[PDB]
Amino acid sequence: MKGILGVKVGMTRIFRDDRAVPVTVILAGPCPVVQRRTPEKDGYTAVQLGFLPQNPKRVNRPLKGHFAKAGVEPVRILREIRDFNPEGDTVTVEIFKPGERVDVTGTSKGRGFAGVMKRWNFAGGPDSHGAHKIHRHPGSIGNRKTPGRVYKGKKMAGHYGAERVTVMNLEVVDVIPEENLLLVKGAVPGPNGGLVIVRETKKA
Amino acid sequence: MRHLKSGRKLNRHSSHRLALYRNQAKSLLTHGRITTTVPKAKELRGFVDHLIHLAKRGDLHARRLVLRDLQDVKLVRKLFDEIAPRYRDRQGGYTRVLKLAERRRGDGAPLALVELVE
Amino acid sequence: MNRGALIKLVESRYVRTDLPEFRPGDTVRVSYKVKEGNRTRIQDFEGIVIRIRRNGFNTTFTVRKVSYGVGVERIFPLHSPLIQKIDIVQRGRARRAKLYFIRNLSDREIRRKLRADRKRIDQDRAAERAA
Amino acid sequence: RRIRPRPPRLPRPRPRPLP
Amino acid sequence: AKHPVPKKKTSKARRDARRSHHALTPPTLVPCPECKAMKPPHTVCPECGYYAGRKVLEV
Amino acid sequence: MIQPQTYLEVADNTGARKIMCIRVLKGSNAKYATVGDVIVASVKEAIPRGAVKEGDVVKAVVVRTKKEIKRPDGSAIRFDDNAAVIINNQLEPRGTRVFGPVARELREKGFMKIVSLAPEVL
RNA sequence: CGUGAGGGAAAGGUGAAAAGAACCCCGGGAGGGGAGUGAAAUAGAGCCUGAAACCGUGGGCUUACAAGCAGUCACGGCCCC
RNA sequence: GAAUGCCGGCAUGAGUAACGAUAAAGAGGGUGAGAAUCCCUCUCGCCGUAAGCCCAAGGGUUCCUACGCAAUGGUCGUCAG
RNA sequence: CGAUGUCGGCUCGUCGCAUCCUGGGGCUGAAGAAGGUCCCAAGGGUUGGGCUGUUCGCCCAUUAAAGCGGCACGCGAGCUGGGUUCAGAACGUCGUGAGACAGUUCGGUCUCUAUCCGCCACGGGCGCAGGAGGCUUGAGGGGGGCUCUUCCUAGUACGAGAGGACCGGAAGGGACGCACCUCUGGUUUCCCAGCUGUCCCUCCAGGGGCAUAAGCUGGGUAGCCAUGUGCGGAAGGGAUAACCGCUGAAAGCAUCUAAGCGGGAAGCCCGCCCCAAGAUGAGGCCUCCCACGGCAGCCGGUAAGGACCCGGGAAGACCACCCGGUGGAUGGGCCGGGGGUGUAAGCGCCGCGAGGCGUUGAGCCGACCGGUCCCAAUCGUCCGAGGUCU
Ligand SMILES: [Mg+2]
Ligand SMILES: [Mg+2]
Ligand SMILES: [Mg+2]
Ligand SMILES: [Mg+2]
Ligand SMILES: [Mg+2]
Ligand SMILES: [Mg+2]
Ligand SMILES: [Mg+2]
Ligand SMILES: [Mg+2]
Ligand SMILES: [Mg+2]
Ligand SMILES: [Mg+2]
Ligand SMILES: [Mg+2]
Ligand SMILES: [Mg+2]
Ligand SMILES: [Mg+2]
Ligand SMILES: [Mg+2]
Ligand SMILES: [Mg+2]
Ligand SMILES: [Mg+2]
Ligand SMILES: [Mg+2]
Ligand SMILES: [Mg+2]
Ligand SMILES: [Mg+2]
Ligand SMILES: [Mg+2]
Ligand SMILES: [Mg+2]
Ligand SMILES: [Mg+2]
Ligand SMILES: [Mg+2]
Ligand SMILES: [Mg+2]
Ligand SMILES: [Mg+2]
Ligand SMILES: [Mg+2]
Ligand SMILES: [Mg+2]
Ligand SMILES: [Mg+2]
Ligand SMILES: [Mg+2]
Ligand SMILES: [Mg+2]
Ligand SMILES: [Mg+2]
Ligand SMILES: [Mg+2]
Ligand SMILES: [Mg+2]
Ligand SMILES: [Mg+2]
Ligand SMILES: [Mg+2]
Ligand SMILES: [Mg+2]
Ligand SMILES: [Mg+2]
Ligand SMILES: [Mg+2]
Ligand SMILES: [Mg+2]
Ligand SMILES: [Mg+2]
Ligand SMILES: [Mg+2]
Ligand SMILES: [Mg+2]
Ligand SMILES: [Mg+2]
Ligand SMILES: [Mg+2]
Ligand SMILES: [Mg+2]
Ligand SMILES: [Mg+2]
Ligand SMILES: [Mg+2]
Ligand SMILES: [Mg+2]
Ligand SMILES: [Mg+2]
Ligand SMILES: [Mg+2]
Ligand SMILES: [Mg+2]
Ligand SMILES: [Mg+2]
Ligand SMILES: [Mg+2]
Ligand SMILES: [Mg+2]
Ligand SMILES: [Mg+2]
Ligand SMILES: [Mg+2]
Ligand SMILES: [Mg+2]
Ligand SMILES: [Mg+2]
Ligand SMILES: [Mg+2]
Ligand SMILES: [Mg+2]
Ligand SMILES: [Mg+2]
Ligand SMILES: [Mg+2]
Ligand SMILES: [Mg+2]
Ligand SMILES: [Mg+2]
Ligand SMILES: [Mg+2]
Ligand SMILES: [Mg+2]
Ligand SMILES: [Mg+2]
Ligand SMILES: [Mg+2]
Ligand SMILES: [Mg+2]
Ligand SMILES: [Mg+2]
Ligand SMILES: [Mg+2]
Ligand SMILES: [Mg+2]
Ligand SMILES: [Mg+2]
Ligand SMILES: [Mg+2]
Ligand SMILES: [Mg+2]
Ligand SMILES: [Mg+2]
Ligand SMILES: [Mg+2]
Ligand SMILES: [Mg+2]
Ligand SMILES: [Mg+2]
Ligand SMILES: [Mg+2]
Ligand SMILES: [Mg+2]
Ligand SMILES: [Mg+2]
Ligand SMILES: [Mg+2]
Ligand SMILES: [Mg+2]
Ligand SMILES: [Mg+2]
Ligand SMILES: [Mg+2]
Ligand SMILES: [Mg+2]
Ligand SMILES: [Mg+2]
Ligand SMILES: [Mg+2]
Ligand SMILES: [Mg+2]
Ligand SMILES: [Mg+2]
Ligand SMILES: [Mg+2]
Ligand SMILES: [Mg+2]
Ligand SMILES: [Mg+2]
Ligand SMILES: [Mg+2]
Ligand SMILES: [Mg+2]
Ligand SMILES: [Mg+2]
Ligand SMILES: [Mg+2]
Ligand SMILES: [Mg+2]
Ligand SMILES: [Mg+2]
Ligand SMILES: [Mg+2]
Ligand SMILES: [Mg+2]
Ligand SMILES: [Mg+2]
Ligand SMILES: [Mg+2]
Ligand SMILES: [Mg+2]
Ligand SMILES: [Mg+2]
Ligand SMILES: [Mg+2]
Ligand SMILES: [Mg+2]
Ligand SMILES: [Mg+2]
Ligand SMILES: [Mg+2]
Ligand SMILES: [Mg+2]
Ligand SMILES: [Mg+2]
Ligand SMILES: [Mg+2]
Ligand SMILES: [Mg+2]
Ligand SMILES: [Mg+2]
Ligand SMILES: [Mg+2]
Ligand SMILES: [Mg+2]
Ligand SMILES: [Mg+2]
Ligand SMILES: [Mg+2]
Ligand SMILES: [Mg+2]
Ligand SMILES: [Mg+2]
Ligand SMILES: [Mg+2]
Ligand SMILES: [Mg+2]
Ligand SMILES: [Mg+2]
Ligand SMILES: [Mg+2]
Ligand SMILES: [Mg+2]
Ligand SMILES: [Mg+2]
Ligand SMILES: [Mg+2]
Ligand SMILES: [Mg+2]
Ligand SMILES: [Mg+2]
Ligand SMILES: [Mg+2]
Ligand SMILES: [Mg+2]
Ligand SMILES: [Mg+2]
Ligand SMILES: [Mg+2]
Ligand SMILES: [Mg+2]
Ligand SMILES: [Mg+2]
Ligand SMILES: [Mg+2]
Ligand SMILES: [Mg+2]
Ligand SMILES: [Mg+2]
Ligand SMILES: [Mg+2]
Ligand SMILES: [Mg+2]
Ligand SMILES: [Mg+2]
Ligand SMILES: [Mg+2]
Ligand SMILES: [Mg+2]
Ligand SMILES: [Mg+2]
Ligand SMILES: [Mg+2]
Ligand SMILES: [Mg+2]
Ligand SMILES: [Mg+2]
Ligand SMILES: [Mg+2]
Ligand SMILES: [Mg+2]
Ligand SMILES: [Mg+2]
Ligand SMILES: [Mg+2]
Ligand SMILES: [Mg+2]
Ligand SMILES: [Mg+2]
Ligand SMILES: [Mg+2]
Ligand SMILES: [Mg+2]
Ligand SMILES: [Mg+2]
Ligand SMILES: [Mg+2]
Ligand SMILES: [Mg+2]
Ligand SMILES: [Mg+2]
Ligand SMILES: [Mg+2]
Ligand SMILES: [Mg+2]
Ligand SMILES: [Mg+2]
Ligand SMILES: [Mg+2]
Ligand SMILES: [Mg+2]
Ligand SMILES: [Zn+2]
Repeated sequence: MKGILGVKVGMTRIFRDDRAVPVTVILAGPCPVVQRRTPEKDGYTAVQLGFLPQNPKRVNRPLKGHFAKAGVEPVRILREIRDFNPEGDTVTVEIFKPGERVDVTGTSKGRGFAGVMKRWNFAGGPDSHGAHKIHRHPGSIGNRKTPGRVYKGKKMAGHYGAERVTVMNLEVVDVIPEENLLLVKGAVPGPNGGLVIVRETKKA
Repeated sequence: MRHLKSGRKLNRHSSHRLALYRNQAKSLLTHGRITTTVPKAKELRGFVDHLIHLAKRGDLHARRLVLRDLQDVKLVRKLFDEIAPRYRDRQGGYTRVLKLAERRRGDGAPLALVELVE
Repeated sequence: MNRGALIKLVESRYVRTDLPEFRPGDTVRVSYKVKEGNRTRIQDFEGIVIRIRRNGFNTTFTVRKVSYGVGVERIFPLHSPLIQKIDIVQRGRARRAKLYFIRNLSDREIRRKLRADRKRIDQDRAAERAA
Repeated sequence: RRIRPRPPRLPRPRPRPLP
Repeated sequence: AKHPVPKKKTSKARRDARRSHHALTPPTLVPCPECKAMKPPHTVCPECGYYAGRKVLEV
Repeated sequence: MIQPQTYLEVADNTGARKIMCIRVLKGSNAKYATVGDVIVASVKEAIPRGAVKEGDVVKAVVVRTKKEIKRPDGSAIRFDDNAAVIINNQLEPRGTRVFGPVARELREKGFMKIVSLAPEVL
């Protein structure tokens, strides 16, 4: 199980064998291992990875000390990859070849307080034919005296987005080791400049 | 939402908000320093800086441009003759906002000052 | 980090240069690589370009034509590998960027509206005169 | 599903003159 | 709509419990480097008229 | 994008001039038909003594749509009308000609007789 | 209040005596604190007595893993006499 | 101790709804214990078969000026019917 | 009966299984294909139309199927008001009449503010025996769960023929769901342009207001979007249902069972995605500070840290979260690029003139990719450990 931290930079399409293929460009590495989670010590198997150089004037002493035990330059983002033990002390885009498929995790764009039509694709009300002040309302939310309450998990309006989202089985289109670029076919959660995690796919 | 939207609404419709910036600009250029609520102040920075930069061009075009917002021919003269020269060697940032330490009694609004920079 | 540049970098290998400049109102002929069965070939779309939307590598243009009584419109990526060549068959002088309005005009009307761009036509003939 | 159509028990509420 | 109404008087306890968040927060104040008066940070001192070292306004 | 209640110009010499879609034959509940899709349609306008007549419920294949249709090369193509060719249950056109251009997509969808009979295939 | 006929309220008490608080202090005033009067000023005029609902300040005991007509019986802890 | 009792007082809902046409505001200068709200100036906006002007009903000092800001004014107030 | 609002529709569902489909079976008057019948199975799915207020039903076109029921004949402090309980009016019929009729007909006031429970979201407080910054384990919970057509096998097996497979393999779909904005296509309240009437600046020219809360019209970046794009349903492992067996007695035979074992469902467990240590059973790892002064308590200054305040943010109702705060590129300006609009003003020339041409892809120019300390994040303040007992 391999993986790398990265930032979503933007979208384009490229051409491949006379086909347009939309891609999301991801600036992937390079990620240094800063901690290795071992069974005997930690209970499981993973690698704490760093990403993006940080101004040491912003990094406190407990964090500074952590970085030092790995002999690693202060990084902005500290993140783990499960069941991953690369041989290097540094992880680069080269852990992926084109053609391979990957799962990508990001933080979805935040709709803030979303109504029930936008959140759960509800239908809302008529916009005429008598409809009274309920054009975007959720309608009924229950039965009557039996059960006399509202289900846990009832789809209602409220905050939506800004959450962890993992689109799955995305094709690696190309990789550019010289610039740490990853080209993934299709969409990737979250905004440009947003942090993302790219892992070996779990789909066969 | 509001994702990457730029520019306030200031609870005015389009033509009112436009009139607002103009009447604020005219005052700033008139007295060199005015006091307003902090948000209007921050929004005035850019509106006027453009007009000042245009007086720094001096060309008839720019004059007729600035005239659209400022409307007063004598004020535009002062802009071109007395004001714009001061900033010949300054690249943007002709205005500053400093926040006052007290609030309006009648509605507790935080105030700031907007002045033409030296 | 410069995300814009990073994009342009990815795009660079696919950017094309051999295509001629043109404007909406110009009558142009796109020579296009087309597959059918199972060989490929060239098919030419000759019509008036009524839109050019710009997004760097991602700009696309729209070419309009009537064929056998039915109007047809085609959209091409300005850097589509499938374009062999683009030939300027005529320069037209429009007064706006998008000419959707010619969709509702007779042949007479399109002509009086899109008079020949005598200026840019001269530039064309003044070019080609090459050493 | 009930077949014998069942009649209204209450009238449609109507307003009163308010004292 | 059918005119919702409270079903029971809120107890002395329950309303005061509502108001466990109503405490004001004291104005955040710093001393003015020039005249040593207390004033809110990032404002121009309304006691001496100084900010960022220079005199800015008539007090 | 065709749907029930849509009118279609019929681009052949079956005698039909207008047909109205009453169902799209693409699975159990397709909301729209595009080029190459087969629909069922009532004949709403037809000329005297045709092969088909006003009222006839027929099957036809969409050959031209006003909603531009996207191709894998990143190009698109759009038509000035929605048009169909009336066919029999074996995909074969009932007419003997087709008028005006047709979408190339018909070929990849096995409608070679129509593509052949078409003046142009854009 | 009602066009009108007509309907139709609420509202008493400083002290024996105004001796009804000069003057000073904060305040724009209201209000207060000193001074002064008085047997008494939480009798100060928003004045006899001044209950209760209701609101608040201080203090003792108590409470953020707990199930309720709020009590009652037992025991323990802490505080007070 | 109960009569959807009578009179009064005081709570709850609650710092909640709301503050009465979406014609619209900004700054400068005064006054003042206090100013988004009062006076002046400049900019802007609205009415203009009125949202201007005259008359009749009705209202009955509301008119003018000086002095005031406890209440009235849906906020404020130095302003005011 | 000091009121439990009543048909149908809409919205939003959830549940049952006497199962409509899809999955698994036995029997068949099962050749195959297609059916019939019963068993198991409630995971998901169960279309759009015409008529009628209709539920129901008939009908059209499809479909894998167009399941049946419960939830106050689910759901009017969610909506509707066509049905039906008011007052108006008329027809048939009944009554001498006033009027009346599970007979019909046209019309006919559906109430801004949610206290408590519950539900969706988000915080504040304390706790998890020192005080702190990170990174995690996953008890437990949620999400998802659909299906068709064609092709190959193969016109093979089967069949007199017509017709026509199992198993195995490949491609392409419909509806749905999550995310996304490169493309297609929207919006894009002042980004550009053209236009009318009027009034104004300053007479011409050039402009400004108003005609909407954009006067109107043609376009339109970022963003937010679907009609657009990517991706999901699985795979796989385990245990089972109906069912099918292996070995096998009681019962010298027989028996899937009494000992034992195997096979076997879209279902169950796990796997996938998301939440999650208030999981008070309060978990784990890496790193930081440290033996303070004074009288398991209190008081005071601090350490590491944090909060305040400030500039901001595809984060956001407030709060929260996140980034930045002069040893700085956080916003504002300014500069370059992008992008939009589509050749500004002025001048010169041609024309009686409306105009046209040139300078000119000019001028204007939100948000996008960046650069640059010109303007502003000045200066600071308060919190914050001494580590309970076996
Ligand atoms: Mg992440
Ligand atoms: Mg939605
Ligand atoms: Mg959604
Ligand atoms: Mg709708
Ligand atoms: Mg609907
Ligand atoms: Mg209504
Ligand atoms: Mg409503
Ligand atoms: Mg409405
Ligand atoms: Mg219950
Ligand atoms: Mg959220
Ligand atoms: Mg909005
Ligand atoms: Mg911004
Ligand atoms: Mg603006
Ligand atoms: Mg904004
Ligand atoms: Mg306003
Ligand atoms: Mg407001
Ligand atoms: Mg306007
Ligand atoms: Mg206006
Ligand atoms: Mg302040
Ligand atoms: Mg006020
Ligand atoms: Mg209502
Ligand atoms: Mg109490
Ligand atoms: Mg209390
Ligand atoms: Mg409460
Ligand atoms: Mg035709
Ligand atoms: Mg007929
Ligand atoms: Mg009277
Ligand atoms: Mg007395
Ligand atoms: Mg007396
Ligand atoms: Mg006194
Ligand atoms: Mg006094
Ligand atoms: Mg005495
Ligand atoms: Mg005495
Ligand atoms: Mg005595
Ligand atoms: Mg006293
Ligand atoms: Mg007493
Ligand atoms: Mg007494
Ligand atoms: Mg009293
Ligand atoms: Mg007495
Ligand atoms: Mg008393
Ligand atoms: Mg008293
Ligand atoms: Mg107390
Ligand atoms: Mg417990
Ligand atoms: Mg406890
Ligand atoms: Mg308890
Ligand atoms: Mg009890
Ligand atoms: Mg006991
Ligand atoms: Mg006791
Ligand atoms: Mg009694
Ligand atoms: Mg009583
Ligand atoms: Mg009562
Ligand atoms: Mg009552
Ligand atoms: Mg009472
Ligand atoms: Mg509040
Ligand atoms: Mg409330
Ligand atoms: Mg509220
Ligand atoms: Mg109210
Ligand atoms: Mg309010
Ligand atoms: Mg008002
Ligand atoms: Mg109102
Ligand atoms: Mg108002
Ligand atoms: Mg003023
Ligand atoms: Mg002033
Ligand atoms: Mg003043
Ligand atoms: Mg005064
Ligand atoms: Mg006002
Ligand atoms: Mg007039
Ligand atoms: Mg008029
Ligand atoms: Mg009167
Ligand atoms: Mg006066
Ligand atoms: Mg007053
Ligand atoms: Mg007062
Ligand atoms: Mg007075
Ligand atoms: Mg008042
Ligand atoms: Mg009032
Ligand atoms: Mg007067
Ligand atoms: Mg009853
Ligand atoms: Mg009751
Ligand atoms: Mg009632
Ligand atoms: Mg009731
Ligand atoms: Mg049965
Ligand atoms: Mg079945
Ligand atoms: Mg079956
Ligand atoms: Mg069977
Ligand atoms: Mg069979
Ligand atoms: Mg048979
Ligand atoms: Mg069963
Ligand atoms: Mg099921
Ligand atoms: Mg069901
Ligand atoms: Mg149906
Ligand atoms: Mg009809
Ligand atoms: Mg209909
Ligand atoms: Mg029906
Ligand atoms: Mg019926
Ligand atoms: Mg079928
Ligand atoms: Mg079937
Ligand atoms: Mg079938
Ligand atoms: Mg149901
Ligand atoms: Mg019901
Ligand atoms: Mg109901
Ligand atoms: Mg109802
Ligand atoms: Mg209800
Ligand atoms: Mg009705
Ligand atoms: Mg009605
Ligand atoms: Mg009725
Ligand atoms: Mg009736
Ligand atoms: Mg009779
Ligand atoms: Mg009836
Ligand atoms: Mg009846
Ligand atoms: Mg009747
Ligand atoms: Mg009517
Ligand atoms: Mg009726
Ligand atoms: Mg209702
Ligand atoms: Mg309302
Ligand atoms: Mg509440
Ligand atoms: Mg309750
Ligand atoms: Mg919390
Ligand atoms: Mg955790
Ligand atoms: Mg679990
Ligand atoms: Mg639990
Ligand atoms: Mg699960
Ligand atoms: Mg075959
Ligand atoms: Mg054969
Ligand atoms: Mg098979
Ligand atoms: Mg874009
Ligand atoms: Mg777009
Ligand atoms: Mg577009
Ligand atoms: Mg503008
Ligand atoms: Mg004009
Ligand atoms: Mg003129
Ligand atoms: Mg005007
Ligand atoms: Mg006007
Ligand atoms: Mg007007
Ligand atoms: Mg207006
Ligand atoms: Mg305009
Ligand atoms: Mg458009
Ligand atoms: Mg846009
Ligand atoms: Mg045996
Ligand atoms: Mg056994
Ligand atoms: Mg077994
Ligand atoms: Mg077996
Ligand atoms: Mg078994
Ligand atoms: Mg098994
Ligand atoms: Mg499946
Ligand atoms: Mg997590
Ligand atoms: Mg914990
Ligand atoms: Mg437990
Ligand atoms: Mg912990
Ligand atoms: Mg552990
Ligand atoms: Mg120690
Ligand atoms: Mg946001
Ligand atoms: Mg903010
Ligand atoms: Mg910070
Ligand atoms: Mg600082
Ligand atoms: Mg910056
Ligand atoms: Mg900048
Ligand atoms: Mg450009
Ligand atoms: Mg020109
Ligand atoms: Mg020019
Ligand atoms: Mg000119
Ligand atoms: Mg001349
Ligand atoms: Mg340009
Ligand atoms: Mg530019
Ligand atoms: Mg620098
Ligand atoms: Mg401290
Ligand atoms: Zn000072």
